[PDB]
Amino acid sequence: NSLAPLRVGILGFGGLGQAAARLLAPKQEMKLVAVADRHGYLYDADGIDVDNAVQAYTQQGSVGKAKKGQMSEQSIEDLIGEGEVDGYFLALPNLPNTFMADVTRQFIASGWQGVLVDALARTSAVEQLITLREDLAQAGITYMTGCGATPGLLTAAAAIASQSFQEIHQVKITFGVGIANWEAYRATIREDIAHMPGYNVDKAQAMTDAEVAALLDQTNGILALEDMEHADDIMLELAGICHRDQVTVGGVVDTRNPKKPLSTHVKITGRTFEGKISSHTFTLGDETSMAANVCGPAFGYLKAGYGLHRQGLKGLFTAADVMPKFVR
Amino acid sequence: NSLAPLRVGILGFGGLGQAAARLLAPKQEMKLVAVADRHGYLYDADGIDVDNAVQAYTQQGSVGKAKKGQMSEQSIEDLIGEGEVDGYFLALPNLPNTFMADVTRQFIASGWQGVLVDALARTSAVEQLITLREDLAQAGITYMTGCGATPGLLTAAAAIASQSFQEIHQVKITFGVGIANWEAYRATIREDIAHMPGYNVDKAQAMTDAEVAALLDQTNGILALEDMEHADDIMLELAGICHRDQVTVGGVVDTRNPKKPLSTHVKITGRTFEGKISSHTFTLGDETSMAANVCGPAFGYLKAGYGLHRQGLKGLFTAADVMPKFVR
Ligand SMILES: C[C@H](N)[C@@H](CCCCCC(=O)O)CC(=O)O
Ligand SMILES: C[C@H](N)[C@@H](CCCCCC(=O)O)CC(=O)O
Repeated sequence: NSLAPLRVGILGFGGLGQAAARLLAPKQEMKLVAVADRHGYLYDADGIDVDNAVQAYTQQGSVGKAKKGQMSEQSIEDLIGEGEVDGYFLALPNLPNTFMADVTRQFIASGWQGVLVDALARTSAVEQLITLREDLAQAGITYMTGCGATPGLLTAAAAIASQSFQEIHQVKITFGVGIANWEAYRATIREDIAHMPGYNVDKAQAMTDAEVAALLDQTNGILALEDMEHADDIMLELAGICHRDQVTVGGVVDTRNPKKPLSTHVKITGRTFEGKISSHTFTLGDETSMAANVCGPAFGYLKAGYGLHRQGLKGLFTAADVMPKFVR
Repeated sequence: NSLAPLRVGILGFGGLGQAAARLLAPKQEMKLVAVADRHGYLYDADGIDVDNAVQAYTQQGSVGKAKKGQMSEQSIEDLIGEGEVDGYFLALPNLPNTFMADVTRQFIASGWQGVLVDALARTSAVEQLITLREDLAQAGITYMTGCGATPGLLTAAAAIASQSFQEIHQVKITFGVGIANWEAYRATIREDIAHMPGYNVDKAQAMTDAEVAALLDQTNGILALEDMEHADDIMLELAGICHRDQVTVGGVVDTRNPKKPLSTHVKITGRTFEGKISSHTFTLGDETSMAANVCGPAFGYLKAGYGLHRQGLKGLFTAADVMPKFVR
């Protein structure tokens, strides 16, 4: 596959998409050929120049401003029809809550076939993609949903851990995030503030940077989120592991420190066939960033998705359903 | 599937096979219809009476002595041709080191198609099954190898954990086992003593219970095993995650205490795309027995294997390659 690498694209070029591009750079079996943001796109069948695209984006507002870039207010539509791309990572803020589904309906409408991957967080966003299962399948698209850190990595770990038990009692995810680069987080931070007490997507999305800084001042830069609406729950339910109500997700983001404020882990509790109650724990290393734990799994699921696609398996899959494949 | 459960069988009815039978009892989507040991077999398309089979085995030396049992010195051959069985768990001591492969060659020769699962430990035993890949595929058999605790559960956890990293440095497995029931462990204990310093399969297999008790007396019932030949290594290599030399397996079995002498875990170390070195850790609950952590995953892989089989996917798969499916 070093002779014929998987040709991939990234939609959305905020902090996560940019990290995704950097992660792809040293891969030999995967090549980044396509990036789109809201106001432009960049295609390069020979492989994207990541430094140039990042410069363009951060200094001129869009990758359409990069060498070989194209400005466009229909960048996704234009990009889909421009290039030979085997799969895309949808690194798109789900703002509003319908956006990911709407982008997916454009892939469907386009006639394009291949693999799509997302790192959606919200159960209700994942439910919108579930409504599209047959449309995806009929379109010839293998869609990998919730394939980030959580849902994703931690969800798959819980699916594996569950095999020791006759019955599952609880899957509890606690995450920590330290923000190293403010620019890389603003434009997703409202997605998180929406999980705050007395907030929601519409309210958070409409906040000014002034109002955000004010909220953060109160809690010293810390967003402690409990019992989040998080698609891990329906994913583990669709995989037959447990009911969604037995899955709980919470976490802490420290907007003022690059160090994780706590060690991310998932605890899986259940009863074994011998009637013993016990828990497995999967814990992430403190020096693995949000970016690595989201984008790493995302492309491992893209690779896995492609394997499925190449076997004629189309439709919607979750992180809980298949083994991601290590990308080299 | 409660109307048409997967009909499964177990070959070998020492401690692990017996535990496997008990684990299957409450399942509604999987039904134990077939058990064989060296000197007899038991088939019952309506579902095995586990208490009766265990009584027969432990009190009369074979399940062939159970109500509906048949004595036979070709029990595997006879069983394969007797019943409608969708998949078998091969709960067989690999003694000698060629035995599992030889049983597998009988399934091949028989014309039977379906799923086979094992919980093999040794790299060299797994390599013998790798030589049979095409024979398996041509025979219409989906073979799931190394699908126990380690290899198996812990190997799959390492495969998932690896997705955060650009390069893997080390996968380190440390296991603990407390023996609760001596009868349930003797007849596999020689497999472990073979990993001892200054021992091997042939030497260990030829030891008398006298000589075993003597060895154990020296170390107070404790078998501390380091750098074991363990198939986790080639499995993670075949899945493209790391070289076999970066996988190390050790553990402790306490023959004199039902409590685990240490907490079983796997530590996965690597470098992320940002150049940070870090480790994830997956730890098992102390009250999850060897039996639960081996047999639970084994049947989850059988179920997964069947899914593959039903899609026309035949040949050899490892725990590292696919997501096991929770059996209810
Ligand atoms: C709050 C985040 N946006 C996200 C979780 C990131 C988990 C990272 C795990 C780690 O790197 O340890 C959850 C969310 O967006 O709801
Ligand atoms: C020594 C064992 N036979 C076996 C490991 C059992 C791991 C159980 C894990 C747990 O229950 O914590 C390894 C071996 O046989 O080589």
